[PDB]
Amino acid sequence: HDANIRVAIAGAGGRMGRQLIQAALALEGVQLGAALEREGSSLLGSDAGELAGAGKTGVTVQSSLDAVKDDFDVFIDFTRPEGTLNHLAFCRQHGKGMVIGTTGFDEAGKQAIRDAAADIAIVFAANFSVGVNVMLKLLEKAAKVMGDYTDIEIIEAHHRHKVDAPSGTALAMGEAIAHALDKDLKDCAVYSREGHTGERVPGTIGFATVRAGDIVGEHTAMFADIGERLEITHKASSRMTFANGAVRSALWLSGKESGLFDMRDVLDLNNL
Amino acid sequence: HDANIRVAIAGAGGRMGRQLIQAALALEGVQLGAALEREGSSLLGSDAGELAGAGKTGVTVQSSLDAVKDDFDVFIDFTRPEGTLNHLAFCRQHGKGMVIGTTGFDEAGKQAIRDAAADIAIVFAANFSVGVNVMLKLLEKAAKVMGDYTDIEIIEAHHRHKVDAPSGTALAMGEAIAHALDKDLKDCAVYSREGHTGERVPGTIGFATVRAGDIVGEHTAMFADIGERLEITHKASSRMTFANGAVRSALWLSGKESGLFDMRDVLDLNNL
Amino acid sequence: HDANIRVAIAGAGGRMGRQLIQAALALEGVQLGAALEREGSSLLGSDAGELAGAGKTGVTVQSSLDAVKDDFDVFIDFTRPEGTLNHLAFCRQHGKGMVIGTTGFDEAGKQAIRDAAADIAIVFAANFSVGVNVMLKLLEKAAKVMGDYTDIEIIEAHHRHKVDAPSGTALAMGEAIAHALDKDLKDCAVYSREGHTGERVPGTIGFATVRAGDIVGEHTAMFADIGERLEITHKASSRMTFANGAVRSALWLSGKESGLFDMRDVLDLNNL
Amino acid sequence: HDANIRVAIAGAGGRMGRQLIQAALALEGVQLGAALEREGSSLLGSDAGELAGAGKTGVTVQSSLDAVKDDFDVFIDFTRPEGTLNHLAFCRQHGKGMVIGTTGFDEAGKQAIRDAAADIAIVFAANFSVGVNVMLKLLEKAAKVMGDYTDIEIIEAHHRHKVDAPSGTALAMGEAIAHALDKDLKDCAVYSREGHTGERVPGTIGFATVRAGDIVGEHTAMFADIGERLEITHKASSRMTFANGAVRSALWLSGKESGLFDMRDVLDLNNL
Ligand SMILES: NC(=O)C1=CN([C@@H]2O[C@H](COP(=O)(O)OP(=O)(O)OC[C@H]3O[C@@H](n4cnc5c(N)ncnc54)[C@H](OP(=O)(O)O)[C@@H]3O)[C@@H](O)[C@H]2O)C=CC1
Ligand SMILES: NC(=O)C1=CN([C@@H]2O[C@H](COP(=O)(O)OP(=O)(O)OC[C@H]3O[C@@H](n4cnc5c(N)ncnc54)[C@H](OP(=O)(O)O)[C@@H]3O)[C@@H](O)[C@H]2O)C=CC1
Ligand SMILES: NC(=O)C1=CN([C@@H]2O[C@H](COP(=O)(O)OP(=O)(O)OC[C@H]3O[C@@H](n4cnc5c(N)ncnc54)[C@H](OP(=O)(O)O)[C@@H]3O)[C@@H](O)[C@H]2O)C=CC1
Ligand SMILES: NC(=O)C1=CN([C@@H]2O[C@H](COP(=O)(O)OP(=O)(O)OC[C@H]3O[C@@H](n4cnc5c(N)ncnc54)[C@H](OP(=O)(O)O)[C@@H]3O)[C@@H](O)[C@H]2O)C=CC1
Repeated sequence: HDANIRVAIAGAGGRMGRQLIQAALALEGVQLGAALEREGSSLLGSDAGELAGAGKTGVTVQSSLDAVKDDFDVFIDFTRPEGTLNHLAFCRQHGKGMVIGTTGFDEAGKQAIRDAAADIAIVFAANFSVGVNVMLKLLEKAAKVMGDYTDIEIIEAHHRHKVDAPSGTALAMGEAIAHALDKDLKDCAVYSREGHTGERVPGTIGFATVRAGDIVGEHTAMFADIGERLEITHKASSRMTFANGAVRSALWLSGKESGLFDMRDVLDLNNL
Repeated sequence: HDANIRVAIAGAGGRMGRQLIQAALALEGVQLGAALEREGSSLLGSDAGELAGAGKTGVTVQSSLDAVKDDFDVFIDFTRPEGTLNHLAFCRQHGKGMVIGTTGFDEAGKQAIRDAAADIAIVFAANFSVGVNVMLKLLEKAAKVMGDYTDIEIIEAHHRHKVDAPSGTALAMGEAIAHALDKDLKDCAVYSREGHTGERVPGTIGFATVRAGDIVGEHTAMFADIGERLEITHKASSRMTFANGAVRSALWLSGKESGLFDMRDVLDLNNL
Repeated sequence: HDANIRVAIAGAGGRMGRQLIQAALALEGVQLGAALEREGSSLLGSDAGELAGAGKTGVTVQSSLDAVKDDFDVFIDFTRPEGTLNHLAFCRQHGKGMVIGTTGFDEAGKQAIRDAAADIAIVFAANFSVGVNVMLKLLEKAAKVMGDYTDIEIIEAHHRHKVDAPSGTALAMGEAIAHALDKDLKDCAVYSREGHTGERVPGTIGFATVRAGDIVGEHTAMFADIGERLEITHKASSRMTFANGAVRSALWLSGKESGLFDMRDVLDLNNL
Repeated sequence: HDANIRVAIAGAGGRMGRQLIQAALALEGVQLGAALEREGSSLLGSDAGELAGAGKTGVTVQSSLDAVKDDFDVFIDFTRPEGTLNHLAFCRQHGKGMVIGTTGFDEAGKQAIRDAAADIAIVFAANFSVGVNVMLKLLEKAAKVMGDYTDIEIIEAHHRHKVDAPSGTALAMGEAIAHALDKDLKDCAVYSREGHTGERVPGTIGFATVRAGDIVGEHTAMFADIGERLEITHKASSRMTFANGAVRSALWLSGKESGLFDMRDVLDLNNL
């Protein structure tokens, strides 16, 4: 973009690395600091931010943190925990704020992130979608006013290769609702409906799961009464949803140096 | 309406009787012949077709077939099998064509209907919705062209008091698809998805069931490939869907005296 | 129901009167006080709350406020402004709290309601649906977090006899969003899309209108970004949605004697 | 894939070229013959079908028809008419069957294609989606049985950069319906609904248009009566929908040498 805040994207030729580029490129106030790749890297030294399209962007694919350690303000990581912990110690070193989307840390791993945060400002989250998060927060506002009367159902659709049912986002939805109602999902979820099964039990939260084709991800929570239904649905079209939120956080970091934050923090969901 | 074909509606103050009235009233070419009720009947003798609204319609609620046996052309029954078999023998008698929507006959019951039909023209079906039927027929046209590539899923929503999952209409959908593909539903249906369950198996037909509030009935069959999905959905808002189809059949009977027909017959689904 | 709070429903054989009955009947903590009708009334004196089904309920259709003025706690009115102003002065008189859903008052009319409220606790609103209202409130929470990035679209479907486009609920949605964004609907609404019309202008709020069959009312607001969309949809199935909210308000009145409140008040939407 | 029929994909590094690769790769019975690029081409000589992922595929990006003119059976073109007419004359020459998706020919252009077809088997269509086409064909089957009663509405959603409203696919839908009913779209379409506009006129076909974010393309035709609605919806997720159909046609060509065919031909839509 070119704008007050400067961004490096590690994992440059990766699935998210690509998107994180166009995002960075796109979002006002954030400008593409650096673009890293992995040594063996064929996109190395040059192939300068033209994964995201946009021909030429000025910035160039590197391999060294210190080779560029002054081209960027915030470090954006969607890599592997082993890279993460690398990037981590260098970020801490040079007071570089991070945005971490990498998953799969172990416990040792999280503590590190957590400790680094004493000296550096980090955004670490398991879901960078703004839609999802906003959605999880509206779900409890709706649950407080309707949760009691209504029949609450959760319907999710995913591609044919999704191996667990229901998804985690769905379970997360279930959980927000449940907690809004001072209930426990464990005592009211219903994951299947087959055969003869009496009338629906009040207070239950049932789950319906659709697995087909290439569906990136769709989630709907329904608040159904006699006479009406309220639905809040989230449809993900691409992994650009994750990228966008990472970048927004990157822009939000600008001006922090504190601790450990999440999308709630970025999104001020707590005062919504 | 007042129109070339004349219609009596038994069960006049019943759940369908009411609707069958407005329908009869509404549909061009069909005119409200008579409106029966049950002896004890408080709507008796008068309360003349003003369940359907329309103030006054000329026709009057009776109790006797022979008290009116010449006010109507086709007899419309959505009652109880015990009434049905009554109405039956009088219809046969006076060469009165019937439209039967009543359910729950036993085997003795169907044979009778079937036998009556040697002398009289009857429309007997378990689902009078035109939408449903049309839908079942488009489902096999779509299945023939896409059935092979696609992931076919069936999603149905019903009120909180529906006691079986999936519905019969859903199973019927499954069955049309399956037969279009020379398959057997029994070997490919999947009614639940809970927990860890590997990637979706090709050739399967999964079912997703939603039970909430007052939903009259919603059915969707999805044909999902990489890159796209075709959906065919049927939403029932009221039991007017059944009434409408009964009346249409009543109009179609006009000019038949043959056998036993169904909605396929009425709807010429076979040449669609 | 029989429960701590007691309710009279004027307009007893009217379109809402019927529903307001089943509601009153249904909702815990509210019990069917009285059921009024209009003098000429054929449901008079007896036909005791059996419009809502439930055979017999104990309460009996009357014609006189003072004939029953002590059978009920809160007065529920969905009538005509001319009845309203009647009911009004008697409610004020006997410190009877009201719930008014009647529409079409003139200015003289509202002032009266407003004045009555100095001495009596009234709930007066133009839309008693809880779903709608909750929905209008989630719309501005979503607008504050996403309103800026997203393309916000509003899609509404109504029966074939709806004569204005878009509906008022839709316009209301537009308006909540717009105000959340310190904008003015007037400068960004787009009600039609026909022919050649360049790319969508940022910051706009477009409206899409569907008019078909018997659709009671469906409203969807979409928050669309690159990569995802959040939808909040309200589907009305019956006019039971209005009835339910009226009764809930009736229960909420219990313990008030103050002024003039609305669904916001009943629903504590302000602290949501 | 490697399979009885052999395929060359011109435009190899283009938007469709990429997808046409994975498709070819994916579809049973079709095997990736050759992959062309344009002289200046950096993916030249090698970068062998690894745009579609799949690391290495054996086949290699070339520049010469005769450099490969015996590596493939059917020629797949989604290029520019100027390339098309090139590819054309060489296909004719070596009795190579074509699949053409390129758009924008002029009249001179179509005649050529049409003439080439006297000696060669070509599939030329403006929409290679199977879903769309199947859909257009189910639309007229539904229109014949319901078209008369129902209120038919067409709702389409597209990204924020779509410049005409409604889309061509939508207009095409309108047109199939209209012709099924021996009507003319021109006398019954309704493209906008704004302001005060009386009840919906019977026999009309209204259009509702949604323009937001990155929506690839969604189309729904609704058949709405009192009491129910049938919907047939097509959702495009990617341009893989076009690629898939091109390849299927490529496989269908196998064994033809005749004329000019379209997706109707490939899909046997005429006997469906
Ligand atoms: N938090 C969220 O909202 C979401 C998180 N993700 C997470 O983000 C990460 C990225 O996903 P994705 O893009 O699909 O994965 P990919 O396989 O696409 O790529 C990972 C990238 O990181 C690079 N890389 C891998 N290991 C290391 C390492 N040890 N040191 C340095 N660079 C490394 C890879 O380079 P190379 O292959 O060439 O070595 C590649 O560029 C994953 O952890 C994923 O789970 C994804 C979506 C959402
Ligand atoms: N085929 C289809 O598409 C559908 C069929 N139905 C079927 O149609 C029938 C009607 O349903 P519904 O209207 O809900 O039922 P209801 O309970 O509403 O009423 C049945 C009606 O039949 C009358 N009746 C009952 N028994 C007899 C009898 N022995 N002789 C004469 N009249 C009789 C009743 O009068 P009273 O109570 O006063 O004696 C009442 O008028 C049922 O069999 C139902 O399953 C419903 C929807 C769809
Ligand atoms: N605020 C909201 O959420 C909504 C409000 N409504 C409003 O509520 C009202 C009720 O609607 P609806 O039920 O359809 O209307 P209806 O025509 O169904 O009936 C009105 C009722 O009021 C009675 N009535 C009419 N005029 C008077 C009068 N002057 N004094 C006493 N009783 C009177 C009628 O009796 P009779 O005919 O026998 O004289 C009838 O019982 C309307 O104002 C409507 O706009 C409806 C839905 C929602
Ligand atoms: N029929 C259908 O269902 C659909 C058709 N299309 C049509 O297919 C075509 C492809 O679209 P798309 O992939 O987006 O376009 P692109 O811009 O992505 O690429 C066009 C491709 O053709 C190559 N090319 C362009 N001109 C010529 C030429 N004169 N001779 C040889 N090769 C040529 C380009 O190479 P280079 O840039 O390097 O020269 C590139 O590989 C378009 O006509 C499009 O309208 C797309 C979707 C659907």
